[PDB]
Amino acid sequence: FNMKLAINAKTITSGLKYALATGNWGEQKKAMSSRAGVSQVLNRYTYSS
Amino acid sequence: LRMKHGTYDKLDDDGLIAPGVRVSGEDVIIGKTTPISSKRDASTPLRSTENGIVDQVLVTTNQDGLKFVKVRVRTTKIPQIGDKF
Amino acid sequence: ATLKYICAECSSKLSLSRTDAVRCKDCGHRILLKARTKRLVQFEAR
Amino acid sequence: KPMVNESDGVTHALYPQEARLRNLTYSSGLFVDVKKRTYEAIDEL
Amino acid sequence: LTCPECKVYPPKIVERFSEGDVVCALCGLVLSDKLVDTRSEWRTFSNDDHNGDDPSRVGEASNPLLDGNNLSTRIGKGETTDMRFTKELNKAQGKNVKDNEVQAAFAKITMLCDAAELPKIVKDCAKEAYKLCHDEKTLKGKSMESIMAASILIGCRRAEVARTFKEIQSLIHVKTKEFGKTLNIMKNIAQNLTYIPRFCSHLGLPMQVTTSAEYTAKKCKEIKEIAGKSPITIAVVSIYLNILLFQIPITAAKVGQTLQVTEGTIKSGYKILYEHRDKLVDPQLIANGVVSLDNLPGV
Amino acid sequence: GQQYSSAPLRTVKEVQFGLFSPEEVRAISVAKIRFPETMDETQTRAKIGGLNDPRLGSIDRNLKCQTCQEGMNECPGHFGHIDLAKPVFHVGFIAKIKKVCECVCMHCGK
Amino acid sequence: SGIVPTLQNIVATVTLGCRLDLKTVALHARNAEYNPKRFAAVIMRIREPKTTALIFASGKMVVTGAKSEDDSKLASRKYARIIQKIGFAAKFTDFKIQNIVGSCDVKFPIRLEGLAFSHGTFSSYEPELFPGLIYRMVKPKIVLLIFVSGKIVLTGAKQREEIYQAFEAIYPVLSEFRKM
Amino acid sequence: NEVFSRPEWMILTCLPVPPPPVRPSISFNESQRGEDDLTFKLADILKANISLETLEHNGAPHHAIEEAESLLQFHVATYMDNDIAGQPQALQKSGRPVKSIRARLKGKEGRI
Amino acid sequence: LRFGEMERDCMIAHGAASFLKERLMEASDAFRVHICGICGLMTVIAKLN
RNA sequence: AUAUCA
Ligand SMILES: [Mg+2]
Ligand SMILES: [Zn+2]
Ligand SMILES: [Zn+2]
Ligand SMILES: [Zn+2]
Ligand SMILES: [Zn+2]
Ligand SMILES: [Zn+2]
Repeated sequence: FNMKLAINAKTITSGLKYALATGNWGEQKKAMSSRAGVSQVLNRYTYSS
Repeated sequence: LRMKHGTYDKLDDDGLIAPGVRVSGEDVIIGKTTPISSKRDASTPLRSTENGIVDQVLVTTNQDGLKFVKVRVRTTKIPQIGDKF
Repeated sequence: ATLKYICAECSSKLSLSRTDAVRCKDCGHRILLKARTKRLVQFEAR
Repeated sequence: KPMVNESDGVTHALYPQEARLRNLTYSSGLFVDVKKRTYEAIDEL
Repeated sequence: LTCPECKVYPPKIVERFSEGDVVCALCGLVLSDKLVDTRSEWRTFSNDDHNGDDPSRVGEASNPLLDGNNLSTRIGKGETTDMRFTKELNKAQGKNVKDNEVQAAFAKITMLCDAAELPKIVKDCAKEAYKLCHDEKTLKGKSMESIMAASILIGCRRAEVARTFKEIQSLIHVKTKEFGKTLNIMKNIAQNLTYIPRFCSHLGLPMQVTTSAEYTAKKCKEIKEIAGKSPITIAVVSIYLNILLFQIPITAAKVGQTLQVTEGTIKSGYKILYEHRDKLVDPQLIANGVVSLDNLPGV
Repeated sequence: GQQYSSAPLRTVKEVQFGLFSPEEVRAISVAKIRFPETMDETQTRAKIGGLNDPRLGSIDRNLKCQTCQEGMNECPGHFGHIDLAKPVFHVGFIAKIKKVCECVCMHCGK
Repeated sequence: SGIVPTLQNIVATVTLGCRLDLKTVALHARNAEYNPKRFAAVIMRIREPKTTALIFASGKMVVTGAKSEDDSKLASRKYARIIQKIGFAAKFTDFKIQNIVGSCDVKFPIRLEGLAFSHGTFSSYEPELFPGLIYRMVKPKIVLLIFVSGKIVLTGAKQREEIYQAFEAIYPVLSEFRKM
Repeated sequence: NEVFSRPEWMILTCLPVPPPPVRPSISFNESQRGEDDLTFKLADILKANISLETLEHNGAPHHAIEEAESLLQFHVATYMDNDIAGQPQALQKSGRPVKSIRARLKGKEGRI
Repeated sequence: LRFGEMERDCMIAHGAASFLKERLMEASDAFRVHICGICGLMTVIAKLN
């Protein structure tokens, strides 16, 4: 029972990276209904913005 | 193949414009080719509706080590007619 | 003479070519800049 | 603390500015203690 | 295309994309009027639309190099769906389905690269090396978990991702002599500098030490001081020389442990290099603490 | 431009909607369509005598459009057929079919 | 030049023509080994010429260890006589040399990586796996193991001239890639 | 109507295959190529067809055939309309549902 | 730009029959096919040359 | 797909 073969790191790593990036808060590249726009690019027009 | 009508002269042999050169519409900021066979043109031209002077140009590799380059272009926008306030 | 690329932090000039290694000499940091054209730019003072 | 795994194996700290420029992710490592026990009985204990 | 009026051998023609025309640059004759945006047209195949609202999104991109041309959708749950018909139409796809299932050996390569911390360009070379050699009569009956373990070092040896064969022996599995013969029958169809970053990191040495070890090891080879010792040993030895020269030292036991070499062997290379320690170091190396060239162990 | 055809230019006066008789679908068709393969004559750069242009329409800035020639900016593109193993319902009628069965005898057709 | 390769080992096959009882053979021979569980042959040896024979129940025999073709045939006839003396209706037939190994020293170090790059289609060099370069010659079809030290191993020959031919052919190449 | 629309013509026996103009392809860079959702959906119809043809030809196991028929039924049906009430949608790898023909004509932003 | 549905309406209101035809044809889409006189289909193999 | 514009 080789440990490195057992636990797939990419599962949680890219699983969070997907949500945060795209914004479809759910698993994963097969998302719907998933809630899009949960994560979005921070407005940097003005400081108040 | 399929070159941009814009000019490529402002490119140094590394395929980038050196920072400081003034650019203009349709001009080629970044020269790129996608060899397939001799090779098609995959270059980046400045937006045709804009112009200015190149501010800074940086060369890097990413998480897996793909060479990629970022080019900053600076203009000064002086209040004109249809300008909102 | 000639400084192909500059360093982001330590600001030490680099002058490297294609497949030389995208890194700085002393500090690690793979950032690196480009250094202004020697083809002097002129602006209208308006 | 946040780190980065470069192409040439080496792992090192990663500051927010380097993340934004090299388009990386400002993430840190998650580590968990794992234990693997084994038990046996014959044909309850 | 070539202008019908002029005809000069290098046919100088421009693509005035903005006016949607293809012109002859010499006479000015328009050679074509229908002209399409390839960027936006490609946006219809590879988009950001995963929800399904985009009317522009109407196709999907495929990879003819890796999976040939296998167009195939998947029966899945939609908005108004009974969980019954999904099962039946999926249980009906089971009777229509061997080699169209050996593509799950790509899932073996993908799960091995991600367990070996390997880039996206390496997987796609390991998957192309495996697709073009898994049905070969030249490989015949080699250990099927050692021919995909050999096609990962084939994909790494082109993508410039330093991975020793003993690094892939740790992943799976590998039988050494078995995946060493298989790494040659496919090939018909590292260096000192490679390890230095990782070993040094585990060692916890500074950039200064790494650079010098890296310089020494290269010089050692250039000098040909170590006739045929394995590069891993050379590197571990060089790391020993440089580190001992600097303040933060590392012992043979500790270097060997990281390099996965034995102290005796590191000793072997080290003593061979030591005689030319002076030539080996970087010129602006600063020996510190109390370790100058004269003082280095010499062991 | 788009080249001259001796055909008389006329305007559309009536549009006669209907369903396709399988006899007609077969009759129009310029290709059989036998294989789920796009192009790639096994790792190649030409269309397969099977799906898109088995004898069919033309694309990729190349004339070859079965004698018709012309190419892209003239060719309307002509249809192929696919011979189905067993009859299937056209999803849109499924209900008109149902209603017709509901009206007629499921043995004598009266 | 001036160097001529030295023969180091000759492997040959001989058909005795009759079935053998291996326990009997092993029991009666003066210098025999036989453990059915490890290998299916009697491992017999003679002192002159110093060789080793692998004797099978089918009556086929492999003779190895000789340094000359003469010694190979000589030792083979001797093994056959032993089988006869033990009592079987053996015959010395089909003597054939299957492999000849040779070696020499060019007296200068070689740049294996340069050679491997230059003669890439015939070469195989993985110093971490095995320190020598494996060179697969087309004509004659001989395999050479080339080492940094300048020591050379030639094998796969059916005739002595092939060993000599290959070295003559490789020498200019080894010279081109010398270190001093 | 005896000329233009006999009821026998509602059940599909032969399938008109639309030409590339209706389902364009794009050849990017030799390892990237884009096919239209219809070309995908067609290939499934074909594959499902080729399968059921082999089943009838061979020893017809009755219930393994009608099982393969109602698969064909689905692919053909889902190709003209993917938004069917009660039925599962045909999906395209990325999780997005296949753009059926109906759906190209339908909405504002439709062909009409 | 889009000469959309609501714009079609204004043109229809104005009685600008030819201005509309132009917007929809000459100024955009316009194409030429060969049709059959028997079955009013785009079947015709026009080898116009 | 989010944000936004009258
Ligand atoms: Mg207003
Ligand atoms: Zn620096
Ligand atoms: Zn011209
Ligand atoms: Zn045509
Ligand atoms: Zn009746
Ligand atoms: Zn007609």
